[PDB]
Amino acid sequence: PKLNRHKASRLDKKIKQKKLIEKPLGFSSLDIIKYGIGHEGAAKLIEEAGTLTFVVDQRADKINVKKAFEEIYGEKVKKVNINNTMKGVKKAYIRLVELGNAAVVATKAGIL
Amino acid sequence: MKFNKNVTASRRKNRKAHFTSIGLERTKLMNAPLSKDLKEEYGIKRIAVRPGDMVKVVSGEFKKKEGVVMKVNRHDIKIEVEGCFVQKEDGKKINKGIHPSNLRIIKLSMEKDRAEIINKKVEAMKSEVKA
Amino acid sequence: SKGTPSNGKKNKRNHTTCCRCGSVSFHKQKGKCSSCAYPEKKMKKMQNRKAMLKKTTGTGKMRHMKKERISRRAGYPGNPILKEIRNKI
Amino acid sequence: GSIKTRRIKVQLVSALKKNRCIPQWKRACPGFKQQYNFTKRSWKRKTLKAC
Amino acid sequence: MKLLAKDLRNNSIEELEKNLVDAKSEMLQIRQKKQSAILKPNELRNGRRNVAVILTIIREKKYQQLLEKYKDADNIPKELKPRMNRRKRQELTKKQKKISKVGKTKLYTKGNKLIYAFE
RNA sequence: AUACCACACACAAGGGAUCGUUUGGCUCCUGGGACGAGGAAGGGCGCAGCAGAGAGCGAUAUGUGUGGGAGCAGCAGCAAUGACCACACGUCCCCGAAUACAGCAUAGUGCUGGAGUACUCCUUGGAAUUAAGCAUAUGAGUAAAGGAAGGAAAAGAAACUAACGAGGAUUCCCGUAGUAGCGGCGAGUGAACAGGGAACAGUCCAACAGUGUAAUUCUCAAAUGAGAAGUUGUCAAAAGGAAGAAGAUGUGAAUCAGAAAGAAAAGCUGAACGAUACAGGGUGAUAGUCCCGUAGUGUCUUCUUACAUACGGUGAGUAGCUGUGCUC
RNA sequence: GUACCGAGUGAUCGGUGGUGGAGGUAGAUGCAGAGCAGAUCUUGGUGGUAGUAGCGAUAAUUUGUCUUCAGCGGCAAAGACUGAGGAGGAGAAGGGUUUCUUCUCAUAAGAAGAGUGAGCCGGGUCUAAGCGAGUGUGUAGAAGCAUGAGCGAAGGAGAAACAG
Ligand SMILES: [Zn+2]
Repeated sequence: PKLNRHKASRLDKKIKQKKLIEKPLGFSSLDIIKYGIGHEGAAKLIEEAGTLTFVVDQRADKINVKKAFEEIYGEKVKKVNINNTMKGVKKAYIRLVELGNAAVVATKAGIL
Repeated sequence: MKFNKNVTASRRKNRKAHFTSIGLERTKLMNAPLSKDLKEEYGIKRIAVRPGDMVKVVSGEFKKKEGVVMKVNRHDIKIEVEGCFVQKEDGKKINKGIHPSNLRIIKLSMEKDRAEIINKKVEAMKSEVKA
Repeated sequence: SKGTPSNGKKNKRNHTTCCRCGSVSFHKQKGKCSSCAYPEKKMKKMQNRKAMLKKTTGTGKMRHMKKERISRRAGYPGNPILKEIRNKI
Repeated sequence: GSIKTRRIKVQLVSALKKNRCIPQWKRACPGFKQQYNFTKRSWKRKTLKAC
Repeated sequence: MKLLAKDLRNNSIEELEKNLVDAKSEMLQIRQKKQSAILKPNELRNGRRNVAVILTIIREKKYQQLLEKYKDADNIPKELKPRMNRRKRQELTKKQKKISKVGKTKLYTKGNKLIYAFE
């Protein structure tokens, strides 16, 4: 049925076909994460609450972000919160299962 | 007289074709004559001026001067020659650009692909000259 | 009164952005777009020649149609890896 | 107000990124002839019609 | 390091997929050196060319894998035939256009003529 | 009239007329007439080292191959391990006919839908206006609204004209002609054959298919078998070619010097030289010989086109008639 | 283009001196978008009126002190007012960065940055009055009529959180 869909939260609609050739690796860990953010705002969160902050692709969701972190960086995750900002960027905040490890991962990865 | 009707003789069309040229057509605009001796050393009569070549200025303020080509401005069709400049109120000196056709080549810069460029043109002549 | 004081009550909004044409003209209660007649299959009758030429082919990008003309000029050559399929057909 | 649909939010986000002057380095470029960006707007003088 | 096409064409699909994960890891490292710290303007260009080359060479190798399979078959998959346009695909073959008899001439054929002059 | 108000002239303000110039418009002619379920046309959103708009491009957002070859316009960095350009190909986010749908055909594969519609075909159908008012009539079978197709479309080989000593498909041009006629016989409307030309071409189905055997079309197997359609009737033959046309691209003659003066000579003055090339454009003022071409000459690539069998004289809710409405 | 001077009854024409910096006429004919004071003419620019008319409904303001560089701006001390159907503190519809920090006047002005985190709050669910794809019937095409997938409430119904 045809309707204007002005109240809807998902902008996609169509179901997707198969294809003769398919793209090599698909939506995958290295497409999902963009960069970690390191500034005076973020630094407090590493020092006080054991959480990192990252920019992520618009197509990503909580479950995908959880997997991708455990694949790229290797520490285990307790929680993920998400925030669509006024500048068009999706931010993710990740809390680690043990605190203190946040300062180790941040420094190895050169975020901080 | 022109007898081919596919080629235009409109002032408006000829002018637009000049200023909006790109690619190889732009390179044709930077051609200069060779001196009498070089026209015996090589088959060619004219070539596109490049950095490092040696030129005599034959028209304008800097007539009779000789020098090395420093830079080639393709967008505003001009060449900068070593030692042709004006001094500002500040004492600071600015190179003044000369239009290609007011120059004549005295020695060729043979760096890079120049020797192959020359060979390609000589062969293209003979191919039809000998027929 | 019918002038300035009645202007204060005008805080409802009957039209929103149409998903077919962009033109902020979808009437929510009627279920219809006043620019392009969505959800009807065909596009609306435009009122005059002046107004319809503003939305014709060639007013946008024409992405597909341009490529097709270049391929026709070239003789529809296809992907060079697969020449044998083309030649058989 | 605080309640928004997804379609309204993307319109605001795009309308906010476009609202900027000509960057100061472009003015030095030989071929560049613009003075001021005529597409700049003020919330006090125009409506977006995002509704 | 700037990868070159002719020097990749020698690898298997299994080897080229390994190379892709590395190039993608290197792109992530580049993006971090841009948010954080400072980057030479050349680095992002080079990073991005490397992914595009690997994806181009993979696609060619898969087309060949499909060619060897269907080359001699009936019912070729549509994508292997060139696209043309909708009407060129639906046109009658030149044989079929000339089997009809519906208003063809009896006399007045090309074959019924002589080479003659007039004086 | 010391100082206000007016007019004339010189200088400074204020405004953008005039003259000089133009990578734009308009008109006529010639070519072209190329979209979509393999997801179009149109909309949105992203992509640059510094990047708003516009241009270009899709998460491969300056990739691959071929032909060339010098820089990337600012600042910082890149480049014969290829700057930049031209031809083709690969990749091509979300909404939209938008479809995991609707209708329909075949043994099976499938096809249609939306966009465009200047020109062509089929329907439906005004009023302003003119009659010095107005009602039949006019404007007009025009405007508007719907359906449909192609590079053209429609039409087309006499149930045709004519009364001559006759001609001989259709379309188009000159003409019969503002004529024969239609008309509150008012305003106004209005064809045909001839005679002179452009271009030329004719053919099919039904009525009516071998009966000493459906000889016909399709599928799978196999090297000669099974099965589907069909007796409410299937089946009536040739390859073959050089010509013709349009583009793209290579080459392509012959000049130097001077007083005065100018920011600058190509002007002016003297002496030469080319021409099957004195069309036109660019160079610091008006250039055959300074630069790009032009006349003359080479190459290459596409496209178009061509030989076989059997037949006649009855095609129905039709032609016509009565009533009725529109039309000429 | 601007001052002067001469020629013609006149429409107009010629010269001289400054300004300007690249084009221009005299004779005979050809083609026209071929001459302005007016149209409550069209477009653009400027006067007199005139340093004039006005700019001050509402609770009210003073002193010192620092900046500001000349803001009744900020801070202290007084004097008042709205008076809990408030000129107080919050949500919705509507607006869309107006919010926070720094700098500059350009100031109801700009420029550059930063800022919105949910199993338990609301949407995505149910159904009201009602709307409707397709199908049937109809129409030149439509409208209309019968039936009916799907849709229809950020204040109606609707699993589960509170302090600091
Ligand atoms: Zn619409």
